[PDB]
Amino acid sequence: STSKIKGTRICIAIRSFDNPEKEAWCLPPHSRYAAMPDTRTLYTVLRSPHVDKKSREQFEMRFKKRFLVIKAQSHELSNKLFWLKRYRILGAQYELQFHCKTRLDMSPVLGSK
Amino acid sequence: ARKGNPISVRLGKNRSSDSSWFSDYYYGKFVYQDVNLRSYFGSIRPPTRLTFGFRLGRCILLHFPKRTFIHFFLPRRPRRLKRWWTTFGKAGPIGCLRNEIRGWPKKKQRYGYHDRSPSIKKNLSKLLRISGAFKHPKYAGVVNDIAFLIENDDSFKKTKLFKFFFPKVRPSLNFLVMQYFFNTKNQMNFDPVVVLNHFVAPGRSLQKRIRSRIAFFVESLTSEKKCLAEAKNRLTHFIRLANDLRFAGTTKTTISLFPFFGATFFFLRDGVGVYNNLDAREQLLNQLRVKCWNLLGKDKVMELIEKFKNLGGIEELIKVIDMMIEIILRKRGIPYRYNSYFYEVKKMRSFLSNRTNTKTLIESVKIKSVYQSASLIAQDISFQLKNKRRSFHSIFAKIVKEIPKRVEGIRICFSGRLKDAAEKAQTKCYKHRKTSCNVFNQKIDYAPVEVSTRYGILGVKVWISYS
Amino acid sequence: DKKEEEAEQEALSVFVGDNADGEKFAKKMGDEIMAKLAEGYEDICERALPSTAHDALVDAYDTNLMIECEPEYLMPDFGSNPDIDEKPPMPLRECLEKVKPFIVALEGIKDQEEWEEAIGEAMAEAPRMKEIVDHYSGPDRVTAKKQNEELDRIATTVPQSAPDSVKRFADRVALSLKSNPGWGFDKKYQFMDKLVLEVSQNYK
Amino acid sequence: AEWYPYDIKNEDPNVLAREEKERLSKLEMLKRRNKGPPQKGHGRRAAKRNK
Amino acid sequence: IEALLQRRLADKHADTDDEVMDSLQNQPFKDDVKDEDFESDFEEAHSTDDELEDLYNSPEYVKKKMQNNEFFNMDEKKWDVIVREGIRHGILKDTKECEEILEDMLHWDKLLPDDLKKKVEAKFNELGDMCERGEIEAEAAYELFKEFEDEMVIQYGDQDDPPGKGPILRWQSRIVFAPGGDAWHPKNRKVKLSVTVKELGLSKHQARRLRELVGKRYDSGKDELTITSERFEHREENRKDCLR
Amino acid sequence: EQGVKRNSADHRRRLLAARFELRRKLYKAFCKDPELPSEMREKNRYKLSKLPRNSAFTRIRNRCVFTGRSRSVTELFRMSRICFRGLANKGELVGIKKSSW
RNA sequence: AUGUGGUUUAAUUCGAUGCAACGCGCAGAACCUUACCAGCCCUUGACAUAUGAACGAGAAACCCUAUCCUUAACGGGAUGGUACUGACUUUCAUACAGGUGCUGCAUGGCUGUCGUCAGCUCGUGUCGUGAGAUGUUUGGUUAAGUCCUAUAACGAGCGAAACCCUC
Ligand SMILES: [K+]
Ligand SMILES: [K+]
Ligand SMILES: [Mg+2]
Ligand SMILES: [Mg+2]
Ligand SMILES: [Mg+2]
Ligand SMILES: [Mg+2]
Ligand SMILES: [Mg+2]
Ligand SMILES: [Mg+2]
Ligand SMILES: [Mg+2]
Ligand SMILES: [Mg+2]
Ligand SMILES: [Mg+2]
Ligand SMILES: [Mg+2]
Ligand SMILES: [Mg+2]
Ligand SMILES: [Mg+2]
Repeated sequence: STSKIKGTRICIAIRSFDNPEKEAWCLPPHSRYAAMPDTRTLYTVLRSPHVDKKSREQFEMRFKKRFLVIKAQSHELSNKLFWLKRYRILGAQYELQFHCKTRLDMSPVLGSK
Repeated sequence: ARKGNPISVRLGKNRSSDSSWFSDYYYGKFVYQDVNLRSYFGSIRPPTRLTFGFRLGRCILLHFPKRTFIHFFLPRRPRRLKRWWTTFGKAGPIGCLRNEIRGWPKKKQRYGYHDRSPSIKKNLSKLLRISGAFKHPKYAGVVNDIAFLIENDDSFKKTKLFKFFFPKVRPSLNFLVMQYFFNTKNQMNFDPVVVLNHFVAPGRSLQKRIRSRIAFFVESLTSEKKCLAEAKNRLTHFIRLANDLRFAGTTKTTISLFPFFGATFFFLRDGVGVYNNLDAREQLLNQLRVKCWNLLGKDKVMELIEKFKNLGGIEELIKVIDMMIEIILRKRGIPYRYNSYFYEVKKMRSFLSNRTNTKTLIESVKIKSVYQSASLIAQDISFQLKNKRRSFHSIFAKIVKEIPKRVEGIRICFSGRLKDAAEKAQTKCYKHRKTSCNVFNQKIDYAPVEVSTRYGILGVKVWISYS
Repeated sequence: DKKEEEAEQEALSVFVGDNADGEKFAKKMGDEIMAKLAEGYEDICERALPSTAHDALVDAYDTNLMIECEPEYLMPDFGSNPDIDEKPPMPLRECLEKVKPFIVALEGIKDQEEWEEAIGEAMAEAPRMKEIVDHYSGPDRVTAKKQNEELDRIATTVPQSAPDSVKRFADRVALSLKSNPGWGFDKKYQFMDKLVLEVSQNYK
Repeated sequence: AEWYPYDIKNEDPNVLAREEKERLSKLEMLKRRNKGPPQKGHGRRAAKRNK
Repeated sequence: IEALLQRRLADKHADTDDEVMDSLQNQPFKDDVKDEDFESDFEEAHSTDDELEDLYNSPEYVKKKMQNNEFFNMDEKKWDVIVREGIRHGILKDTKECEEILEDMLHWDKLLPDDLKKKVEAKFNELGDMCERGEIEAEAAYELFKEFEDEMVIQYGDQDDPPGKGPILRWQSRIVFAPGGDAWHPKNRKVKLSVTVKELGLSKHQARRLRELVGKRYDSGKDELTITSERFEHREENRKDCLR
Repeated sequence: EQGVKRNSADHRRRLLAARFELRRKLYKAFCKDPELPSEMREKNRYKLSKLPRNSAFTRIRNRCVFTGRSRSVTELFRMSRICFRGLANKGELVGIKKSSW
């Protein structure tokens, strides 16, 4: 199926200046792949160290983001976290999102029902 | 609206930057660190008259979480070709001598370099030499059969284990104590049973199974203390010990399981370098022994035989020879055949790692000629003009004559007071073959440099095209 | 090639001195305390003489400890709930005993003597690992329950002779400092201490 | 307080030695032609006022 | 060595020799390297490259050198393969008995039948009764009787959501892996927990009072009560705050 | 301490303000509750006014770290426009490339 | 509203001056910035390196969750407490440190303009005593020495176009 993975899982958010698809080998294995919009920031500077007001040069800074989905059951999350702590992705910073489920203890509040 | 830098137009495509990282909260630290490190590295070991010097062409910096990698590129020395045992002055002029709840947190920094910090490598070395020394006979058997396997079996070579382990205190309680201290210092509840999944690889004895279940039940339901009549029962309650020693056997194999030292060997793989001095180590191993064996005993055997006749405490002579071996290594100064280049590189990595709190690495590459980057060519021209020997036409002619092939054109501009008699500064430009900067799929490199002179500042610009 | 070999020989002989004393020692006492002294020399040689492989394995160990022992990467068991009541931690000697049969079945340990020797080497190696984790992890954490208890206590350390408005002001300042993650705890209790000191300067 | 960072050239003692050698060399090339700084408290206006 | 041997014998200046060791091990020396010695070892330490032809594509060269490293990035599947092959070649030990004993340590109250639990409990009660008197040689004979009746009991014996039961929580937590050796990031300390209101089984008036007490942390289309904590400096502290 | 002569006074001001940050917030906290006694408000206003004026955060000016220019300083890069353009043309500052559209 | 000249003032900081200066340097002047003026201060100095003396085997400077008094304010005088110092701290002396002082008509680097106008040259060959010329002198087309044809010239290089980004 192509429906959304909802449950126990890992989500990796990778932010970079370059495209991560240029070096695809350093990415972790994953179930799903998607991309976010690029974000640009504009700078306009004077060219001269003195009065040349109408001459400008325009630079930009561009941010790129990618989203990875990993399906994982409850027993192997602590196994995968050890390796996920030690990765080396080229020119990137990654974000580890953890989705897990526990249960509620009702004993100290069941008196109030 | 004037002529601009060639690199800025083709920075994205057809070229790549010298650094690779990303941050948003820590951008201002890295954008300063790049500029500061590249400004520092270019002023190290300048060429004298009798030295070729350190000529850095491109410095490549890669940033990873807590690990930073630096790659240097240097040209080979152009030259036409054809002791340690006694040294002095390389040593010491003096042997020295004549809030319980109200604690403080970890201090942070965001924008610059950390403060100067004492190191921990002495304690790490002390832990590693007297812990896990792998001289145990329980570890002696496994290296024997791995030596049998490597020299005779090709299926061991064609196997991923060889390709990782050899790219051409027992450890379990150590990790348990590590995990206990790391959990109790940050005040998270430490259950040691769930730690045991680290010592687990998921990829007949049912009587023992039920006996273990009931032997865990008998230790769960008990321990209601303050009773001596049942403390006698606790004394005869050593069926927990039966459950302990039920699973025992003779083991022939060591452990390469539990991925915590697998990661240590994984880090050892990628940071070995290219240099080792085991030959110079083993040359001194058997010679310092015969030096220290014949040094003592020079009509001064009376103190040694007094030490022998005192008691069986001879092992303080081991501390005596510790002091003497420290004295003899300190007097000469610097290791025996350790390369000075790797000495300076290691000394460089040490202060970089301490100031930034990472584990930085330095990898060097030697290339064939100085004509492989505009920065190298401009540095060469500036060093040639620093002592006046040649004219500008002669320098350009020599560069054109000994330029290597695969360079599709060159151009050099000199500006300043070129002629000594005249005061009005002019510009001289020399060109050769194709230097069309307006084609964006060409490979054009550019570099400036400034020369101090008697009459001010001279300037040199270099454009070079590649095929 | 005569010059370098003659130079190393003249340096080596003047390093080694005169070879009477080593043979005199070989004759004097015997070979067994020489074997003991040779093992002592062997354990020196892994400290005194530098080894590139030793320093590289120390660096790889340093990298592994730097990644592993970081307080910002901690994630506990994924099938558990928090310990709200904050039970005190069981001691290390008792923690090593309820783990016994797994590591006995795993690591080796042929009998109780081998077990106790392993426990001895672990317990004697333990105190310097506290210094290791002191260098890596940091000082401590101090839980927010105790932080709020201390902040409430210094709010109750006001003098009695002050008006009730000052006491309400102190309790409200402690309440608004209670939920501030952008302040250091040292700065928080410094702020409360200085407020109490300034009021006590005029309400003796 | 962290706005002005630390310069990593300050830890290597070779480069500061070469910089101080260049400062001294410039000072000596000024001193060899009697264009160096005067004595403190003995400036030109002080000597003219004493004259 | 004569002088320090004599002072080892005297044992009066024993406070000095340890500081001799500290000074000789710690205090720096004149570690200068002349530039000819700096350059002469470099070319015998490194060999000339043969494939560059220019330094224009230096980053791509370094990145390809790192791409060729097969063990650049490593994961648990790779460790599982290299732990299967070492078991196959006989250098490594199978861990089947270790997971068998770990399952016993984790879950013994679920697999042990209660009809056996009550009879072994009665056996412990009678043996603790007979141990207090001490007339049965309870140090060893009681343990022997325990082993005999335990063998008798073993002869009688030998013939997706989370575990357990209750309302189910859902957690969310973030770790930022920043480069450069400075680890603290502001996104570290935020924890969210989600719960379904109807699983608590509250009455209608109790649910209305909950909704009034909550406000907009309740989402009606999903019956989702979500509590987020950022007010504490550490991730576990925010988790505990969410549960409280 | 940092090397650039023209940034020395502003660096001194930054250190002096980071020293006195705690007392300034404390007296500003006392002066903002009107239910508090008038004499205590007056005393805290006096002690806040007696603080060193160079320790005030409004005297701190952003200057360029490589040069010391007092105008047109981008806070993200901490460099002035001239240093920023010179380093961006070469290809040094990461991320920033030319821009067209 | 804002900039400039002029005028006045203790000071009204300086630069930019036809096109190509004048909402320009200034993408932020209440104090700071600030370069200008008036008072109150300091002199190896707010900061660096070296040498030579003096003090100190733990004192002094230094610092603080500091306190009080006095100054328009910087500062100055007391009172507390912690911690450190021997290839190391401080104090004094002299080499000096320092300068938004002048010269853009001594310079590097950076920029405006002629000008996105289509131009500016070189190597061999030929003509001319020579400076020089031809190539780049025909007939057309093009935004364009862009392309064809013709031509004692044959070929190159920097420019044009395309390669680049975006819709
Ligand atoms: K010609
Ligand atoms: K055109
Ligand atoms: Mg200046
Ligand atoms: Mg401001
Ligand atoms: Mg003017
Ligand atoms: Mg102009
Ligand atoms: Mg002023
Ligand atoms: Mg003003
Ligand atoms: Mg001035
Ligand atoms: Mg000019
Ligand atoms: Mg002018
Ligand atoms: Mg023309
Ligand atoms: Mg012509
Ligand atoms: Mg053309």
